[PDB]
Amino acid sequence: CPRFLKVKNWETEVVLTDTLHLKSTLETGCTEYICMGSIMHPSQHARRPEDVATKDQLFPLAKEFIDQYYSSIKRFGSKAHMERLEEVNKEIDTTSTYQLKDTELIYGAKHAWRNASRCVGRIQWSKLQVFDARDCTTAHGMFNYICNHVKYATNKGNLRSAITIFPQRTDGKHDFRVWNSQLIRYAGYKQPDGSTLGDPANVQFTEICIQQGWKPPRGRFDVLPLLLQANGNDPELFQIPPELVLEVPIRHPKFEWFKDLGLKWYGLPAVSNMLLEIGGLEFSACPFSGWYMGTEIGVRDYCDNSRYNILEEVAKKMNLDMRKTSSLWKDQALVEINIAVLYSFQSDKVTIVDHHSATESFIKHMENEYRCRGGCPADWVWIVPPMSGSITPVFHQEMLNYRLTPSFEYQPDPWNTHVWK
Amino acid sequence: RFLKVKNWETEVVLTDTLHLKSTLETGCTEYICMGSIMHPSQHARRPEDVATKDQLFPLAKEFIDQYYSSIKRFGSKAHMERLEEVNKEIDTTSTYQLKDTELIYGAKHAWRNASRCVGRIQWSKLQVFDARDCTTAHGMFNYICNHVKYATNKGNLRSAITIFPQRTDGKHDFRVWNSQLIRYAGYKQPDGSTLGDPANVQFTEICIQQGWKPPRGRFDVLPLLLQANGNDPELFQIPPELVLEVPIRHPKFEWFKDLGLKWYGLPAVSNMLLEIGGLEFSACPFSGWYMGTEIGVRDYCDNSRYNILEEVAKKMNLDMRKTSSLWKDQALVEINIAVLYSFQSDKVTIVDHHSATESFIKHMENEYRCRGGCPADWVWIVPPMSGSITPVFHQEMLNYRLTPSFEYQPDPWNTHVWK
Ligand code: HEM
Ligand code: HEM
Ligand SMILES: N=C(Nc1ccc2c(ccn2C2CCNCC2)c1)c1cccs1
Ligand SMILES: N=C(Nc1ccc2c(ccn2C2CCNCC2)c1)c1cccs1
Ligand SMILES: C[C@H](O)[C@H](O)[C@H]1CNc2nc(N)[nH]c(=O)c2N1
Ligand SMILES: C[C@H](O)[C@H](O)[C@H]1CNc2nc(N)[nH]c(=O)c2N1
Ligand SMILES: [Zn+2]
Repeated sequence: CPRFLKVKNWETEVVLTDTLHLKSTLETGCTEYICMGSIMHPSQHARRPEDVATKDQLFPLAKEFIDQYYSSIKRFGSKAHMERLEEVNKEIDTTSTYQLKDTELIYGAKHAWRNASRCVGRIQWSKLQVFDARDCTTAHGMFNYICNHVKYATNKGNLRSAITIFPQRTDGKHDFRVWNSQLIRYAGYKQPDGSTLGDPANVQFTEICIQQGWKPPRGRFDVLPLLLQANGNDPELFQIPPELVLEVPIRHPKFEWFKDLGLKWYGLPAVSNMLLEIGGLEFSACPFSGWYMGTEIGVRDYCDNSRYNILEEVAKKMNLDMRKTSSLWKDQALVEINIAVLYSFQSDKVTIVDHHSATESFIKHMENEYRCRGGCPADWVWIVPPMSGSITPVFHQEMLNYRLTPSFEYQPDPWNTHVWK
Repeated sequence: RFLKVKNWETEVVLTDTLHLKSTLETGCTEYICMGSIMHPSQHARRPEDVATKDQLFPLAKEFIDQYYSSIKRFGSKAHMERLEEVNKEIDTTSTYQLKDTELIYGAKHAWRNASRCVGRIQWSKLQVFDARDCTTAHGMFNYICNHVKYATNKGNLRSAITIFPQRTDGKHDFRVWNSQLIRYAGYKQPDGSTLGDPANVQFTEICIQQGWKPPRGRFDVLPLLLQANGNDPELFQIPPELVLEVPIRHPKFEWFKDLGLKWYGLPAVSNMLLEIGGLEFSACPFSGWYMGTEIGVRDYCDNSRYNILEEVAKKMNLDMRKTSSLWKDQALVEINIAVLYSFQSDKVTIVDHHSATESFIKHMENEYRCRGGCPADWVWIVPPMSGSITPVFHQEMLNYRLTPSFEYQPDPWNTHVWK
């Protein structure tokens, strides 16, 4: 690979020079003859519960991370650096794994976020509260840690980014897993007539919860129970205390009828099914939370045809001409729904960011990373917002996408792999 | 290996085998993705990279083979004779000439293979004008006038391409210096701002230096600047009756007409390079019709173009003090309603981004069934507004390079030695 790669911003003519791509250690999925940039889950962005490192695989992955850590604290080559290398190597030799120091765990989690090429929110990466839950042994203990996380991160609406890290993978038969895809999500219920009540995206998981014993209220916005797996055991159900679940009723500054739609959303997005990889170690349960960009709710959750799918009903109440696509009735209603989401979160003093502010901040972050770090991996397909793409600055920004470690990765859904006791 | 692409809205999975036929590079590697880079080295053609006899026969052979495979006569007597005829011609002249059937097939397939074009459901309906006998800029003017008249068709636009003589030694290139046949001038003002289209300031300055008398307005149609056989380019005025324009008005906002906006009906790209069988056609203006967002989102609302969001939101009496009011997004939709309404009212062909992306999904389905795949660049296919409420946003695409193809080339004023 060439030593310097340039990216151009076609609106400002700013040219940035990337050298950090030379440190890439993981594959993207593309080849020299095909680009897979729009594939959602290439196998290179995933981790199966089985590519558990052997001793020999683990040694160089650990050294690479330890070297990167001691380089960051300006102690590369120090006595402490060499002693830590030797301690880790002895641990891998005698136990086939090793334990991160608290300092290294925090560094690793922050950098997995810093390295997440699909995240537009990374200007915040160094402000992450890391909760060490590696002493957890039971699903009840996981519930405790998760409740404390939710309460801390919610902070009565002044949201604070946080991650809780449960024990790392050992032999693959003792995994900790949060079976939920997010800590807070709404149930979906398939009806005998083919319609769906609630959130269609969560129908499969809802059915699992019901099979495990959950009694469903069968409403439109039912918060799902936690389904928590500790030490490879069968998962167990817990209800999050409702006072810990902050929600926002959606209303519109101009349209008084918008509140009659009965819409609401939860304030805290907390992804709970990804895998955190640090120095070859695999943290299969690592729920992390930030705050929302408004389009996540107003465009995707509400307006995707496969989700709540509200464009028609909103357009009807707006008295729009819906008989031709070229009236752009869908586009008009989409904007008004996203106005409503931002207005409702701001009115209730729940942290949220609009897509103009978020992408403008991301450009500033990217430029700083190029200047201070030598680059910033970014996935244009994910960074550009799902509405009004070209009136945001990231649309015009060339980006380079590549995979650095530590990293967040996808992993198979646990019900597809779990061996029931 | 076979590669699968999934639509995450409809769960339709398609299986791509056509990518196995590409030999050109993408710019990506196993360790870096360049999918959002606008002009990687792999989508451009420099004049110095002229082909030699040695490079040209395998490229010619590949193209003849796929042509005769396409008419289901691979290995036939005609196929054998054509390969021998082409071989002798490269040998004795360092190049070869396409048959008329091959030129048409090659131009249609360059369009079919254009991974960034959402309009490709139309690919087999393309009028091909053979201009390979042209020798002078006056001849180029005539061919281009005939193209504009044919394609405009009084508003019932018809896709067309005019193909001028191929590159020989690189010192005798035919070039249209305009980026599109019809574009509006842009002028740097004393106070540092730009009048007209900022995208065309440099080309406008060259026309002025060459003697064009500028009206210094907001929507002045530029003259044609035409280069034949490597000679200095010459200026020509397209006859105004041939230039179809649309004044922009809004169906509800009667004040919108007072913005004084207009656009032209015929998008006609004239600075790309057509590559067929190793031959390079450096002047190949091609035209279709607009998707509304090209004008309403990019031309009018890019900060670096006409940049009208603030004026429109002013007339809409929107609160512009905070971005979270989405005042830009509101004005953006109303501008794009006006563009579509105005073309439709004047019976000028245009497609909205909902209809266009819907047609592209159907096109992909067609191509996967009959051809084994469809190269597509998500970054370009997804429209610049309302992305995820169009079906292509949810469609995984594979991007790969097939030939014949359209490629970028350097602007002629960076290469040209003036005699
Ligand atoms: C602080 C405020 C944050 C904002 C506004 C934000 C914004 C976003 C958005 C809008 C997406 C795309 C989500 C989608 O389309 O489904 C995303 C993706 C992502 N975020 Fe952030 N985020 C924030 C914090 C965080 C934190 C704290 C972490 C982890 C510690 C994180 C890790 C990620 C990852 C890994 C992805 C992409 C997942 C993938 O690779 O597919 N984000 N973010
Ligand atoms: C007939 C109706 C057509 C429609 C609606 C259409 C639509 C579009 C649009 C919206 C773009 C993106 C333009 C931009 O963002 O600047 C595009 C790109 C493109 N179009 Fe089509 N197009 C049509 C016909 C054609 C024809 C007839 C040709 C050539 C014979 C063609 C060749 C191309 C190419 C090569 C590109 C991509 C340029 C690149 O590779 O960077 N299109 N098209
Ligand atoms: N603002 C956010 N939103 C968001 C929502 C869902 C997300 C992500 C990253 C992955 N996911 C899921 C993964 C499964 N597929 C759907 C997307 C980010 C954040 C969540 C956590 C910190 S910030
Ligand atoms: N509907 C169209 N629109 C359009 C506009 C500009 C285009 C293209 C393809 C390349 N260009 C230019 C190339 C220089 N860089 C800016 C884009 C297509 C069409 C033009 C011709 C047939 S259809
Ligand atoms: C097929 C395509 O990759 C897919 O729809 C992607 C597009 N970009 C995205 N971008 C974000 N931020 N989130 C998404 O879920 C998607 N989906
Ligand atoms: C940096 C990025 O590639 C650039 O802004 C692209 C994005 N997608 C695009 N898509 C289309 N159709 N046309 C464009 O000019 C662009 N520009
Ligand atoms: Zn790629």
